[PDB]
Amino acid sequence: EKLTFKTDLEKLEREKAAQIGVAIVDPQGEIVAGHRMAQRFAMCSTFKFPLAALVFERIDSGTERGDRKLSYGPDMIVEWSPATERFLASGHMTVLEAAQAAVQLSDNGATNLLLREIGGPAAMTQYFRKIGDSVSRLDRKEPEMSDNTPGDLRDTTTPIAMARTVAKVLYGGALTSTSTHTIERWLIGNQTGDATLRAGFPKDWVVGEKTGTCANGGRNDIGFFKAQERDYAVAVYTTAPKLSAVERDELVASVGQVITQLILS
Amino acid sequence: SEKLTFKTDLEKLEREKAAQIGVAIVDPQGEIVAGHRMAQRFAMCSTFKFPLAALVFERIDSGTERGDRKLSYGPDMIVEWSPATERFLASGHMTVLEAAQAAVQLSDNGATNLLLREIGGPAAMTQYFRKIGDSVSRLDRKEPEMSDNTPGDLRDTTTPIAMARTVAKVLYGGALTSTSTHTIERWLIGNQTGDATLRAGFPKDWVVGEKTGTCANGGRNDIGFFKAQERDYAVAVYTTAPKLSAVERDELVASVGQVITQLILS
Ligand SMILES: *C(=O)[C@@H]([C@@H]1NC(C(=O)O)=C(S[C@@H]2CN[C@H](C(=O)N(C)C)C2)[C@@H]1C)[C@@H](C)O
Ligand SMILES: *C(=O)[C@@H]([C@@H]1NC(C(=O)O)=C(S[C@@H]2CN[C@H](C(=O)N(C)C)C2)[C@@H]1C)[C@@H](C)O
Ligand SMILES: [Mg+2]
Repeated sequence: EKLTFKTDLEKLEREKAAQIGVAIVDPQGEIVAGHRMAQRFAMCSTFKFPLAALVFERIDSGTERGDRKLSYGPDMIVEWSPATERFLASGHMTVLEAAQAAVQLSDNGATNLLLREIGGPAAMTQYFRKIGDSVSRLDRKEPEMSDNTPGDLRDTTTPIAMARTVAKVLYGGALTSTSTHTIERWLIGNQTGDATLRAGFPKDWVVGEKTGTCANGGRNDIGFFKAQERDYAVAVYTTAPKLSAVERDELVASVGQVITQLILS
Repeated sequence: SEKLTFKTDLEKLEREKAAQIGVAIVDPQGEIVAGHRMAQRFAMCSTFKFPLAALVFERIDSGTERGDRKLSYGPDMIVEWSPATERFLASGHMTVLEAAQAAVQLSDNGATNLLLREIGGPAAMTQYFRKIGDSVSRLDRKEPEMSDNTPGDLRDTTTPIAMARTVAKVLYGGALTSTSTHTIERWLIGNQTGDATLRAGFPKDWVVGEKTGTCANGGRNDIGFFKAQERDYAVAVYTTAPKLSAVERDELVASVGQVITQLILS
């Protein structure tokens, strides 16, 4: 089963001129399958899911309040900030409004609003370290963190590190029961992932995920799925500079089909 | 004076676009600021989803509903334009508040019908209108058939003045607790479907929240509130333009927005 998994991903890489990093882990973080699993890839927008977990932890701890109003001006509008732009005239979004927009719309301004509050990228890297992730690192805010310069180690993760971080957040007790359920529902309700991994999964699986798109052909999808009453965490990072945007979508869906084959056998 | 210019500019749009435009603007107490065809019936289409959310919030306020209660459903609840309902289908449910937020901010029809199932159907919606002093608005059918917009059909209709006063009652007239009122205000501001309609016609510094509608035979609607020059208003706009394109109808409602702007600013 694992040789077919590797061969099928290698075929996608060959024919699409792509690199595909995949890690699937069980709720304990034990490896189910993987490909280029410790190669570094740009996180791009996928880090917004750990960012929301950070926020949830501070609310859990009484260090933050979900309804606290975060004021801003037009300087905070950057490319792809649809909710931030809608709330601009009102003058604020709450911590939780901003987090939900970052997870479910990949709103960049809302992400940066939260980054300003925690003291910037170093604090997000600090959260990765707190939950046992020594690999993932945030260095810059949006959108420049998505620059994806070849060989740059800034703003990177590995498939296995991020998959284990997903498992830690959802299954390993990083959040309260209530906060864990909330972030799970946010991932299921994500509005940006209809054409990526969940398009390649069976329609009865419960799936939630966070997408990413970066320069130089990056297209990513991380999250969880429940298949045959068993829970998994998954991270998929791909680089395909020669494909169109729609073809990169199709590539991640095709990776979803390869994962399905492995799981169902 | 400025009301006459307001009437004159809207009739200009009506002639040029082969359209009929219903507008009512009221202050927080429901007193008329200005209007056009205010007592004419129009199909509500998706604009009723804002009053539906108010209905749900009132049940939460009164302790007869819980916002986190899970509403289970299967594939037969997915209808045309049910994006959130489709995403949550495998999980098996959508909570009361999840469905209400999808109905308001995405105009999700499946989520709307899920809430209608829980409250008793269209009769319960109409009962809520009557409870808050709206003797005009009526819901008769679920989505999407309630948006048929057959000419002269009285089902699933409101008037601009009736629904502007319903908006003001919900936002300013004490229909909801302070907490629920602020929440529903934020949901309207954060609506994802209105970027090209009324909001596109108001100044960038106005605080605006609204709920759109699109129906058959050329209906395009937008209801909500705006805050301008340190003053609060409720507004309902209903239009019928069967010969316009879909994008042209967005522009029609945005033009109504700047006619409203010209009125308010003098
Ligand atoms: C994050 O990776 C970047 C933003 N995140 C995503 C994404 O998650 O896919 C996008 S693309 C965004 C989502 N769907 C929208 C769309 O295609 N249309 C509405 C037309 C746009 C952003 C690039 C972040 C680094 O900018
Ligand atoms: C209600 O009037 C109908 C639905 N409500 C709306 C609306 O609010 O205008 C639509 S249109 C739907 C929402 N935005 C989508 C879109 O245009 N893009 C994805 C760009 C389409 C529905 C028709 C209800 C009666 O069906
Ligand atoms: Mg500024």
